[PDB]
Amino acid sequence: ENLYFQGMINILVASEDASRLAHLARLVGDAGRYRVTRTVGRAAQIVQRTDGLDAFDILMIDGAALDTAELAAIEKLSRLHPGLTCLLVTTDASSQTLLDAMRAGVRDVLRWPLEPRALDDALKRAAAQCAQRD
Amino acid sequence: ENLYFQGMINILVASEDASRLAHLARLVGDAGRYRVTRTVGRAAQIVQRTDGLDAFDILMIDGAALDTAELAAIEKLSRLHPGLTCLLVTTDASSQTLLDAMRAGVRDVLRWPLEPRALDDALKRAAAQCAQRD
Ligand SMILES: [Cl-]
Ligand SMILES: [Cl-]
Ligand SMILES: [Cl-]
Ligand SMILES: [Cl-]
Repeated sequence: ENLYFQGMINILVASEDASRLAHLARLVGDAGRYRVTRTVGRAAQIVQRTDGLDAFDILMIDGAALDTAELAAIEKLSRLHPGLTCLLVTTDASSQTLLDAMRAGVRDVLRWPLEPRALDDALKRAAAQCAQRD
Repeated sequence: ENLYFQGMINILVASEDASRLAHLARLVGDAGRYRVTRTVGRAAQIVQRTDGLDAFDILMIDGAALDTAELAAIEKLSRLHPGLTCLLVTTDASSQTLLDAMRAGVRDVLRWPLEPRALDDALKRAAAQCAQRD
């Protein structure tokens, strides 16, 4: 019941798997007019592109193999990019991973297989968290 | 192994119970030189003080009775105050409450009874998320 100008929202979709990446990006593209960018990189490689990251409002990470090194990288990532909202897509809603995500700066956790209604709700919440980028 | 100037950090501690409030504030005061402010108000009353809230870096909420109205209030609170880090202190680490907190903008969930090491870790993480206040 709260609309945001979707075309104004830059989403970075990150996954190691070509098929999952294409599917995640296709699902975001179906949810609204959000400007979607794809990457095959891991959170530890993404952090190294400080200027490039500044252009995004949302970072949707596929959490296939959550390691302590990647949680630390996501922590470094949300720390240096407070304007960036990190969403984690996983196949595990166990308390430990949910709490580890939160402590790494994640704002939402989405269940895989991803659901249109769930995604649209997630994106509506993340649109509300968007700040002006210069 | 990453230090922040604790005296520079303004913490608002919120609880309905006089005894819990005093105990939470005493525990924060023992964790470091953080400037601590106490309130008996609920998240729905706190949101109404926009200018006052701007002065805080951290909001530690006692989550004794988490209602949908208060999660919405915390959502409104983190939405209008992106510089404010909300920590929730509860006696329930169930996935549903953990995920509901995250979707309401909470950055960390602490277990009651509160533990010094846990708190010091939580506060160190929240210090890293502090942004310049004007
Ligand atoms: Cl790429
Ligand atoms: Cl760069
Ligand atoms: Cl008071
Ligand atoms: Cl005010």
